Amino acid sequence: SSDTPEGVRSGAGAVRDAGGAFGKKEQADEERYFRARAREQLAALKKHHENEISHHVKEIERLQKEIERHKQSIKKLK
Amino acid sequence: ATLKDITRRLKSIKNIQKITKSMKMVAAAKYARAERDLKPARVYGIGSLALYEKADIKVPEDKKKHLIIGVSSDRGLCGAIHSSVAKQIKSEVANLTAAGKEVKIVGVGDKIRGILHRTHSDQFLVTFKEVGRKPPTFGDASVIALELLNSGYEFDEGSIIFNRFRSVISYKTEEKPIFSLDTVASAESMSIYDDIDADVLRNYQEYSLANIIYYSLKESTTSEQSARMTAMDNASKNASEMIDKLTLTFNRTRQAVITKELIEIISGAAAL
Amino acid sequence: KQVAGTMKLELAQYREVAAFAQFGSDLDAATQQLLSRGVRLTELLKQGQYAPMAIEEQVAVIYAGVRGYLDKLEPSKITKFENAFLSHVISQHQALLGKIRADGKISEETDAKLKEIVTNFLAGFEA
Amino acid sequence: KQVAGTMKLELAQYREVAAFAQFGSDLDAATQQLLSRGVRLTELLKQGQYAPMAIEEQVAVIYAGVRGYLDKLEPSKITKFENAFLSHVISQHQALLGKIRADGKISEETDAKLKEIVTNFLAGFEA
Repeated sequence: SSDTPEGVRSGAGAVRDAGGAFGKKEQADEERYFRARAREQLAALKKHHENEISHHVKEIERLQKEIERHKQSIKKLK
Repeated sequence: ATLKDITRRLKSIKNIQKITKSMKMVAAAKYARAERDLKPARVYGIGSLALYEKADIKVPEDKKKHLIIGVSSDRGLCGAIHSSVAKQIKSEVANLTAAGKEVKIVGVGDKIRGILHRTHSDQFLVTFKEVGRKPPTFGDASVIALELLNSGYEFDEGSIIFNRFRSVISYKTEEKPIFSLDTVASAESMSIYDDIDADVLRNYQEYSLANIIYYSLKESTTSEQSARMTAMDNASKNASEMIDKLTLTFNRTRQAVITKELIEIISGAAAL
Repeated sequence: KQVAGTMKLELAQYREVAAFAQFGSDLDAATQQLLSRGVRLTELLKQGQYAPMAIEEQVAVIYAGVRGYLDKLEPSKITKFENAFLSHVISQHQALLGKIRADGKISEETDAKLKEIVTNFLAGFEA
Repeated sequence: KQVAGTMKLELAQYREVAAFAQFGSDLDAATQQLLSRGVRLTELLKQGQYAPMAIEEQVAVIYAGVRGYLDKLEPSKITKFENAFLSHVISQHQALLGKIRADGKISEETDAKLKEIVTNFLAGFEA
């Protein structure tokens, strides 16, 4: 068939357009591999140091408010 | 069924057929290289083994620890290579546990660890990945053998399992022991020998651990690269046997649609 | 709308990753939380014949699995879990289902009130 | 008739020693027993408003107290244990609460089967 212009010839991207067994085995392998790359690129994206400082403080502020509460409690009791 | 369904399934087994032809010539030129590089690594592999045959050495009655070294690749598409060595490792562990020995195993491939991840996830020591892409060399036999010592696990016997091939067609999964302990290598057949102490035999018995791994790494990359040649050859015969049977059904259905829509025009004009 | 919107989005991520039938990598913590939740959500959608459930009873089945109260059970027993749990709600907790129907929406007082009964059931159902 | 003939007698022996219970620990072990068993049977007979019971269900609850399967418990845990013993035996043993409602008399083939329910529930209760 293919050894003439008349007969049917296959192009590029014909395993996914069929939608069979190999067309489903290819979609679940591009997803189960690029799911782990959304893990390693997101875990190392938390290693920004400026965010950790900001978080060094939010916590600090929270703790200082607790201290403020306690100090008021003492004031009352006294 | 329809004409649009036959054509799309027919084109998809053209691409699968053309790719397995391309992946036959690629993994056959990787086979001829691994056949030339084996013969210098054969006698160097035979000579490092050759000391133990000219001595009656055996692990006599009972020893407390063990190592199994599973040797495979990080690649698939090779038939029953990985399934055979995974079958031999389960046979030996279930037999040695009758003698009460504690066994720790180590896999130098991905697909050894991936198979045994369920039943034996707590008997692993270390696992070595990225093996089999580039050809193996002696430096990688030294990286593995160094980390087998400086781990904290002091063992006293062991064995290695790998696929020593006989020909292009037939390989064989085989078994070879590793006398790693100095005192089991201190028997009647060494008292005939010369001034070797327990420090010289300590340095020597370590070096033969790196020479059994390099022997194992060269036979197994030839056993694997020949089975990739055969298993990519039957995947192009079965995809070309399937490609003629869909060509006849495409040609019956191509004629039947020109015949069918010719009757509808004639019947539309005759009733008018 | 408050309980099925996060059920549809947990099935859509299940169909994309569960088409293999040949797994080689064990992603046990990565995707096996996602790929073994959608198995439970699918078997929650099976039904018999000539048995139309009420609308407020339907919420008490979907909410039992979308927030993750079924992730311990065996997959062969999820249909046995439901026809025992369907009896325990329709008999002893009628005024709870009278609030979900008459209001038309689930609220925060009803949300934690619905949280306890599924935990007392699961602590008593298993043998 | 079978269980209350042991019950009406033993709640009658508690009434004679009911004065000793206020300031008592230096008594005999027999008198300290009637203060024990008689206060479990009093806790069984409590009952909430507008909840009538079926007859063969009451023969389950009263069989637990008068036979000896409640002495090792705390008296505020009696009125919890009864409610948890009933909901286990309605659902998972409905075939044996119709073998008393039909036969009428507790045969020995049922007197040996309720021994394997109460003791196999008294283990997995206190949690």
